[PDB]
Amino acid sequence: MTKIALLSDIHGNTTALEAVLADARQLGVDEYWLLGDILMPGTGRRRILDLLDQLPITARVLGNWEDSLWHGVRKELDSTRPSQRYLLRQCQYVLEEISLEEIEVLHNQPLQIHRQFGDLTVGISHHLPDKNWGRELIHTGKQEEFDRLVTHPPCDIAVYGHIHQQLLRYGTGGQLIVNPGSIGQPFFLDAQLRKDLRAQYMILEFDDKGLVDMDFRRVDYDVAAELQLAKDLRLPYFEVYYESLVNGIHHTHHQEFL
Amino acid sequence: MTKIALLSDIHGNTTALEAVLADARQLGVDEYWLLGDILMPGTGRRRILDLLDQLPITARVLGNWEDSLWHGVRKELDSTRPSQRYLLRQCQYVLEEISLEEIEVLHNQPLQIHRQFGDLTVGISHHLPDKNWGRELIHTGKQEEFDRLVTHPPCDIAVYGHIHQQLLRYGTGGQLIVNPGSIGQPFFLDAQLRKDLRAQYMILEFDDKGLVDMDFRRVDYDVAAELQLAKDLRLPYFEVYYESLVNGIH
Ligand SMILES: [Fe+3]
Ligand SMILES: [Fe+3]
Ligand SMILES: [Mn+2]
Ligand SMILES: [Mn+2]
Repeated sequence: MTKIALLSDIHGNTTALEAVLADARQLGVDEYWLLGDILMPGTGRRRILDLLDQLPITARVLGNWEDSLWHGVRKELDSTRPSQRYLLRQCQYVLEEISLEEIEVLHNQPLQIHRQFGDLTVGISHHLPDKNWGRELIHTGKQEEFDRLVTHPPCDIAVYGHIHQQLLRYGTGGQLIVNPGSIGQPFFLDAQLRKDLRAQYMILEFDDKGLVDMDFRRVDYDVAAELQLAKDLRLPYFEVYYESLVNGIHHTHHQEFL
Repeated sequence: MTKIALLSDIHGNTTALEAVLADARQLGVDEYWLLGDILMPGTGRRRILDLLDQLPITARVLGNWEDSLWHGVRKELDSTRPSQRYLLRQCQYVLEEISLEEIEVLHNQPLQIHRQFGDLTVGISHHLPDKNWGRELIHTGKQEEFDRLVTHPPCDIAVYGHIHQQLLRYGTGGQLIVNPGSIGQPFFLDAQLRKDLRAQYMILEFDDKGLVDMDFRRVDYDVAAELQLAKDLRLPYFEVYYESLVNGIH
């Protein structure tokens, strides 16, 4: 069998990623799939690329924040929107440690990929197969949008990230649709669930008979340490970051994730 | 931390249920939640009840197949309707081992209950809070209907069974909605997923911080042995049971 960790929406959250990788290592994970949104608005730059480099990452797709980073260091962002001025500052922060060539590598990733496990075809994308941004696939998204994940082209299981919520539901034709949630910026609309902001990821396990396990995991990490790191590093918008990690609130005029 | 196994839609599948329970034991499960649809149209009768009796069952709700059994043994079914003829024959098979008193106990179970883990409230029902049958919460179900699980009364996480598919989705207000799928009659609309008819169930784990794990599991079981059991015990509609366990068509 093959045990796969889905890593999504790290968003530069160094301590959360380190904790998730420690959890996956102890589970004997065989490979990693990277669903995108790797850097920003969190602390990690070189550290995150270094940590990912040590992994057997066998599948990687492009997140909207990779496009944002690329346009951001090319000064191609719309200055008139408050969220884009926030983003510009996060891009400058990243550029301090990450080279333009490395950002080119981040940008040059496919939107959608496919992998085969026996009888099963798995589709993989950050959001929609042809569109890594937007609100189409949120918790209340239209069924016809979900169906885009698993038809034209077809697959039996689709995995996506982007919305920062864990998920297991279906295409109209019964195809599985799963989401690991977010390692670094987990999102909850429910106030009681929002009290627990541990990292989200998931494990897929395939064997000779098919998909044997879908484990939606939560991983504790030292939030105090991540926040102290953000101070020490002069991370822009410390209070926005604090809010995201401690109270789980995100903002249209800051992150504008969706 | 507390580790809870959710058991649903056993539908008399003795061998599947034994394999799931062995899996849960090996995982060190602390308690079991039983979501209903215990007997029929599978092999198991006394053995299923004995298996369940050994379990620390901390939550239990009424499935529609419990009502169907109760109605069946009350001589209310009309065999001129094919679905009722089928059901009546399954009830006859159950009655060979299971007493009316035991059926009473199966039938006397609440439709919806709630359980508390620190800050989190969990709602539990077979299908809808006040309706354990129907198609409201199928995979393409209306959001309005899903929201019924987590509002009036409220909960933060709702668990249900009945549709025989594993699920993790949300109420409009972000409340979790989960489904372990079916132990004895796993259901797939997708023809490729249907090539794997291992038992379905799930584990929830709660700790001091909240909900730490939702593990949607598949458990291998000896289908041949279950079908051989069906032959030896003279189970009605063998060909229908065969198709359900081998090909997954209903
Ligand atoms: Fe993201
Ligand atoms: Fe059922
Ligand atoms: Mn995204
Ligand atoms: Mn049912």
